[PDB]
Amino acid sequence: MASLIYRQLLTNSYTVDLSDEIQEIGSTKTQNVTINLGPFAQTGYAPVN
Amino acid sequence: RYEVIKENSYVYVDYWDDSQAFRNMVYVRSLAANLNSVICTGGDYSFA
Repeated sequence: MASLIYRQLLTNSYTVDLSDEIQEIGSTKTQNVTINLGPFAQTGYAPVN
Repeated sequence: RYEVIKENSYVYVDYWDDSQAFRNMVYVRSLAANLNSVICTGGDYSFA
């Protein structure tokens, strides 16, 4: 029981890397994400004088 | 002294109307117009 769980871990550590490597490159790479605004008009007066 | 309007003069016409739209032109962002010209010609005046 514990036998697994414990050992099971050290067995699946090699993974630590792959994942680890994501959040870096993943974040080192990344997409540009969008702002959803425009519910209403920005509208103001449009000339000084 | 007699007055004469020439190219250095201006004519102003103030205008109001009772139309529903006019009651609407209060908070205005812009106005534009396509207006005809008119010729104003003097008549005779006799000095008795």
